[PDB]
Amino acid sequence: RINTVRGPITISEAGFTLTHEHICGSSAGFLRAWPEFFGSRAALVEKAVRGLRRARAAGVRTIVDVSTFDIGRDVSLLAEVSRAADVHIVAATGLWEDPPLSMRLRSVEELTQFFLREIQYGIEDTGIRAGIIKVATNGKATPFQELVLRAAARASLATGVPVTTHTAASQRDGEQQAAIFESEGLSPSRVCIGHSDDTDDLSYLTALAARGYLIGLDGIPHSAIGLEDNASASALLGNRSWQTRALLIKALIDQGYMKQILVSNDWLFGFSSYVTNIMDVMDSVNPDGMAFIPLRVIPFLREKGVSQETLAGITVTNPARFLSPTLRA
Amino acid sequence: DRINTVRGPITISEAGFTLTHEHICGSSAGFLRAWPEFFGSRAALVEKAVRGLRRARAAGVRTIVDVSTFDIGRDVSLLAEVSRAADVHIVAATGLWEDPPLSMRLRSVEELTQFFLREIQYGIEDTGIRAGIIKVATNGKATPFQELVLRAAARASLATGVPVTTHTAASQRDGEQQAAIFESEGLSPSRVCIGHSDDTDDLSYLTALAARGYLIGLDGIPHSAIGLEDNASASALLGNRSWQTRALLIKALIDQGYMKQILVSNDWLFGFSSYVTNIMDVMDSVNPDGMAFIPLRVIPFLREKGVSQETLAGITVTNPARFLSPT
Ligand SMILES: [Zn+2]
Ligand SMILES: [Zn+2]
Ligand SMILES: [Zn+2]
Ligand SMILES: [Zn+2]
Ligand SMILES: [Zn+2]
Repeated sequence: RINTVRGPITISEAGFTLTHEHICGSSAGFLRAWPEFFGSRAALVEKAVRGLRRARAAGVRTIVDVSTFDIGRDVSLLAEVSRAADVHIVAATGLWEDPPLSMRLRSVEELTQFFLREIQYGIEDTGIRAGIIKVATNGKATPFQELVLRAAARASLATGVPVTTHTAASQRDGEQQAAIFESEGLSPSRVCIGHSDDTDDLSYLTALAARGYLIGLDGIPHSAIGLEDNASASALLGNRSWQTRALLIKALIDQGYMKQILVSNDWLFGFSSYVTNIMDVMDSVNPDGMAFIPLRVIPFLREKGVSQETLAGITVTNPARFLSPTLRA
Repeated sequence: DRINTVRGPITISEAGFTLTHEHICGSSAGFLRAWPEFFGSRAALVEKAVRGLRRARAAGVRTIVDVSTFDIGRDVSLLAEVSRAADVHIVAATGLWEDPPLSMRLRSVEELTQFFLREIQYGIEDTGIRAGIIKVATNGKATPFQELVLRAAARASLATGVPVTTHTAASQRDGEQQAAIFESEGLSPSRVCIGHSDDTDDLSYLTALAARGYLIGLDGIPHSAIGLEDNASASALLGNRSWQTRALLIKALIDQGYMKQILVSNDWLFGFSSYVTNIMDVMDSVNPDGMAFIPLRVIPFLREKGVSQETLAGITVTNPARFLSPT
């Protein structure tokens, strides 16, 4: 079994799983302190329920919400939307790139305890346990990010839960990350190196994949084509097309790495940790939201000659093996 | 007529002896809820703070102003609980301090104004508890975002009458830049307390600010790492000036004619996660009296220097009431 925001589910009930998504990309405490930023808490809920229902109609059964503490994860929000949409949501622990002082001053042992708490005991006072550990680098790891990476490995080794990562793909961050994880004795098959579709460097991806890493091609609909006059949207989403990102999926399949691929949208229904209009801009580019993978990417790859079975492997089996907790150390 | 507290509105006269710069818990947004075991447990933090506030109350404190912002991890439901159980009024704060997350740092002056106004006029989170003060911060020259926060604070104060209180690097004379920015928004100096002003010995800095009508926050009196010289992290944070040195600035400002503009406090806390792990224990080892330090230690030390009880009642009762009463 895998832990979700509504309790444990069996591996087979996870079905078509999006491995890197967010209900709401925010900051710790922010959604409760200033819900009017999002219209209201009720408006965000409804928005997210409609978006998940759209993904569900397109075949999605589970999403992994990789929002950490410092992404302003609100597991009570996740539970409410999961119940109303009847889509499974796996919650995350870990730290992303905006830790407050109370986190940044912590030792590797302290961070370890924090992640274990969220995995073994629960998040806040909800009883909801995390099913994945999320970490981040944006180039060379800061000394604090290193501690975060080792604490994550240590927590993964003790619990069986997988690790997923945020990278600056163009800086090949995956290489440093792997080296740190391997230094802690963590198996590559329990690690997804994320935002790997942000780069066209196939030889970086294939080398990681040959090592047993999972390759997170998780931002397929991220693109500022048509929004070139909007510098903030362009900076965030990139000027590479969704088609270009999607052809990475095909390229890895073609080089023999199907079993190392994970795909997602990296979408959200609210977004406060960037410029004020950004969610509206993103919505105008990709109204399908989280349904983009099933409605757009799958048809595109099928007509390129990727089989239905290969795609079910990537979207159902590959996530099931990743999320299934392995034996404790 | 009325000051907002975590238990609702009170009249001015109910405030009594007020500590104007305190914290129940120095932390970070969301942290107390996500990792209460950092503090032993939520229950232990509660019990610690209630005992500490009861001790201050027995020493004569009737109100504290908890200047913990959102990014100090202010938990108003915690403030409410400890206030109720210690029968000490607590005034809560809006504003922002030096550790805003991205969701705050990306906001415009207009957005931030709307946030501070919400916490004052509507309530904090979903609790209906309204802030009675706005807290801001610089540590030397203001960053561009800190300039926005200063301006939004002035605008929020101008709309509501609630006062503004500040964190400074006093030795970089931050109060001058803070004052410059506030006055460019049309804020009256009498609505502003320039805090951590006991961190400097430059009396001419303080008296020039006080001569323009600013309140002077001598708010860290018991902060001292005297006897803790082998502890780099405590020394860096608490400094090596004695409490008596800090308290003597209270007297120096009385002697210079500024008794009506002095605000005194401990800047104490009952939990502390936003620094090194041991720090609350280290701080408790040097000031076991906690928030009772002003009434039990500073008041008698000033009385023996020849400060009258009348002057002390003015500083600890009259000044905070005039400062907190909305205009
Ligand atoms: Zn990311
Ligand atoms: Zn993401
Ligand atoms: Zn195929
Ligand atoms: Zn301060
Ligand atoms: Zn303080």
